[PDB]
Amino acid sequence: RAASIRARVKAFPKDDRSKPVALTSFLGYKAGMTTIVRDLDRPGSKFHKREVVEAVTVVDTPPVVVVGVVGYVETPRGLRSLTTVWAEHLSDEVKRRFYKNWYKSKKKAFTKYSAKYAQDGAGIERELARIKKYASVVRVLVHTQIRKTPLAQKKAHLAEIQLNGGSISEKVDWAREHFEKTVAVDSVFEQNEMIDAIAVTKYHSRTSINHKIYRVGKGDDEANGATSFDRTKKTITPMGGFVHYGEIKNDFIMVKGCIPGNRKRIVTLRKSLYTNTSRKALEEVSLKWIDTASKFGKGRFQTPAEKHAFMGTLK
Amino acid sequence: MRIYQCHFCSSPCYPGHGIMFVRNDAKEFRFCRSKCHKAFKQRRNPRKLKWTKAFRKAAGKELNVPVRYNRELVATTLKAMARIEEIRQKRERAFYKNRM
Amino acid sequence: FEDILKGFPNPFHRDLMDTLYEKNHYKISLAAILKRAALGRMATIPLAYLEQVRQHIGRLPSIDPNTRTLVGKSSFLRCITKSDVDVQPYAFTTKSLYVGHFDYKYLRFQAIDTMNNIEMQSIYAIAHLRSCVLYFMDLIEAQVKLFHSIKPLFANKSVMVVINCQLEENVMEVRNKACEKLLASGAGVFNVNLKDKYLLEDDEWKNDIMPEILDGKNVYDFLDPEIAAKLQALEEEEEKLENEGFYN
Amino acid sequence: MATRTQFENSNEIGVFSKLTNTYCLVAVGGSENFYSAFEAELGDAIPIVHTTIAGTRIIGRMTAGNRRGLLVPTQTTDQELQHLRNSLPDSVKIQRVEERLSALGNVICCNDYVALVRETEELISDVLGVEVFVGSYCSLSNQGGLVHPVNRGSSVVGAGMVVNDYLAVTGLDTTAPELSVIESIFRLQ
RNA sequence: UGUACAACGGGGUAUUGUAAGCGCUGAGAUUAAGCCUUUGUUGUCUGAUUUGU
RNA sequence: UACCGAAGCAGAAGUAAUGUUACCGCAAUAGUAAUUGAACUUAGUACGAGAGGAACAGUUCAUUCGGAUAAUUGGUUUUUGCGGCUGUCUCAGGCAGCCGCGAAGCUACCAUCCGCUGGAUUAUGGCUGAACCCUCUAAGUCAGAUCCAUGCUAGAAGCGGUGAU
Ligand SMILES: [Zn+2]
Repeated sequence: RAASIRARVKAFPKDDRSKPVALTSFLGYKAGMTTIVRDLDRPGSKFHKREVVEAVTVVDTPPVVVVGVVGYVETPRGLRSLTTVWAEHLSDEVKRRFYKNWYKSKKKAFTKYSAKYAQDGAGIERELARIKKYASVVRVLVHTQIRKTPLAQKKAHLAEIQLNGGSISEKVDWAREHFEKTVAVDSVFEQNEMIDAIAVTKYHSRTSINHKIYRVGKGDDEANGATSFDRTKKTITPMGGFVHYGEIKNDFIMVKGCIPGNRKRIVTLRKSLYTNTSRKALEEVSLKWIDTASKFGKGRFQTPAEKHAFMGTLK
Repeated sequence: MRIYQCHFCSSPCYPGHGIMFVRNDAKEFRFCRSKCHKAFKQRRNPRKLKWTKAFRKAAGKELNVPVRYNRELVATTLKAMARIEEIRQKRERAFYKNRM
Repeated sequence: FEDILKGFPNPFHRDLMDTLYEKNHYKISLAAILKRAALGRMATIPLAYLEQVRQHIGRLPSIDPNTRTLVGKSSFLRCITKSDVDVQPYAFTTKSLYVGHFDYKYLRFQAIDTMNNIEMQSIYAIAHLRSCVLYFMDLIEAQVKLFHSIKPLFANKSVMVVINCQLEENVMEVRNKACEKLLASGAGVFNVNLKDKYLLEDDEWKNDIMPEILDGKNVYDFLDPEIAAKLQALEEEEEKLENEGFYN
Repeated sequence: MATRTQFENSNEIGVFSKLTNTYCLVAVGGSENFYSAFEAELGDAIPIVHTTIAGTRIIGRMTAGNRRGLLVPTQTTDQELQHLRNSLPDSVKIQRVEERLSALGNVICCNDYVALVRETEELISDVLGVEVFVGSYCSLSNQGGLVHPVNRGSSVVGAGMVVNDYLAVTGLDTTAPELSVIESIFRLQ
């Protein structure tokens, strides 16, 4: 059985001294599956340029904000958490994660620590300098903005993301500046990038690697579910919403295959832990058409705009 | 892709949907869901069944070469599609109002 | 054990194996085919000769006696085609069965060249095969007439005599004569790029996309040519539908 | 004049190739020598279009036409038809034909002056602008035609080889007598 | 003690082929028993009880 | 089945409860694997009198098995759903009945997505160099698969940091 509803990242990719400080993983909530068709541009294949049809999963990825940073000392008995530091503020759902009886409890969340941050910062700057001189491996503390995702969970899942940049002084400087900021989904992953998926099945946790992101969903603009070919004013959400899921109104990610876990389950993504040299990873996934028919039942129409076309008109 | 019209009900057949078994007799089998496919298999007469456009259009319930695809040619289609859709919708609404 | 005999063959070959090898020895070798006493008897119960002949035939030329076949006098086989023959002038250098393949008039032809065992082998290869017998020499009476004196016993081979032959034209003429007389007697690693490989009215839209779907329907149905007139007609029809009273 | 090539070790080259006096059709593949041989002899005089029919590897059976125009089978995808139209010059027409069997070349053979197979016959005559009277066992061009009595005696003349007014192609299995027969019937010499 | 929770209201979303009755009528009907949302209405918010440098 | 050596081996083709609670974490440790075959280019080229036809490298697939999925196809249905129909009498086609269609579901090789990369070594290929000129071996030393690492699953009814009085 899994330890909790959320899964734990057991490894991180090798650090890069030259690259800038950036996040290594992202997490979201499963949003079912959808059908897609694309041109198979793979060279040396008997189906070159053919319209290959396959299923792609959809995961809701609300914005994730940084809430703290943690450094770890390379001790002879493994990595030890040198010091954890939160940034001046904890969200309502962030505080809720620390209570089993939040409604009954007095909601006495960070009070002296918040008051401590109101001081001249010397203590916080002292800890930052400590981390700068001391342990040179740093992990960021973040949470999911479940307040935006339309789920009854209403509880933010805390998670740690390791920075892959060099000059850990730059790491702490970035943390010092990007504290309590919101990180968009597109800032961690991009289209055609190969990622791995980890989640909990319908109850064991398992990891699957070599999964390509078919599309990165910017949920702020319309027609996010329409490709360059279809380019219709349609969202990935079909008519009536989703099966056992509320709605998509924020950033989302589309991944080849089916991530483990039923709908509404939280999942995490990572950049394959290494630089895959396969030509499949390198090739770009041009998109032709994305299915938006009502999954609930058997939808004979894509959107209500064209639904009346078959019937012409209705009472 | 090629969105066919379901011959049983003159309904769209979007990519990835429907069933078309390639029989040796070489016939088109266009359908939108299992309902129409089974109705065709059952030989339910579309020309005399109320819920299919084939019968409704006549009963009074409702009303070879390629193109080079130049920028100017497609530019005309943008307005033509909207005009045709509006005309068809208005005609259908008028027909329904007359039927009422 | 029996697998060895299966791969060993058993009319020219019968005498060919009797000069390049020993026929009687070969036949004898082929036909000579709690438990301590039995094991010793089996162990107690010339085999290298079979392996030697197998190795020799493994690279020897394969020819059918019924197929068409035909100083520097020995350089004819080397010059006629891509065949190698020892340049040593002494006669006995031709122990091996040298063969050279070539095509004449879309038909396969080949030349063959070859008492001591070598002499018997050559005699058998001449008599048993359908190949013609030829006498080539560069420009003494007794030496020259030796072949003619022995001609009668193998005259059935349609003998031909040509004498000067290092010049290539002579070799070509000899081959042409003999051939007629015989019958008379990188890879795909990236997607294929089609850009600039197709024609268009202009290159402005060479990088075409062709979405093929608009407003939920295929563009191919609406992609009529220069239908601005049709759009104007549709606008006129809409005006006539609105102002005539259909939707007053 | 004549050419010899192997389509990924295949002996029948006409199945995956089609030649005319104004355009050429060849199935997509990863063999650089196969396309290089066609390009070197034909140069850039005519467009050597990398294309497929209905996604199938074979194109000779499906495609039949002349220099005036090209006829595509019903099952051809619209994208393939658009790509062919773009690749073919404006002087060459393209027309779709409704046929039960997608293999147009199995029963239809034609050249710049004559054709063979009445709705389809008249359509071919109009599109190709030629008179119309065995496609798999026939080959026709302006240099005459060849029919069954190539590729070591293969009886399918219309599949093993393809030829136009100035270029002939045959499989590697073709023998010298077959090459001579092809040259004589098409009066290359 | 407030766009928080639950039940109602509308809408969209699936099964259907035109229930009974007098063209209504791809209407109505199961309508979620393994669908969703939202624009209106109503009620909700207090005990048992254990631990702590 | 992989790697080497002999072999007229031209080409084709021996080794193996813890100050409570809650959150975020480390990992000594236990388990661990992908599997079998196919097609394309160099490929009609090295080889060879000809039948015959490579390879280091780069690509595309298929069978079995492992982790998941139901976007949708099927096995399928207490949505006993919509419509129809026969006993039951005063339109309900009632209900312990049948039929055409049927979402939702468990589920399939009956479908879909994925299924490892760095080092030390046996044999082996070699350098320097004595016993005793030589020699891969005596002292040193490069390459190289069984082993160890990477990743994956769980976490000692072991450990670090953080909030609340
Ligand atoms: Zn239909």
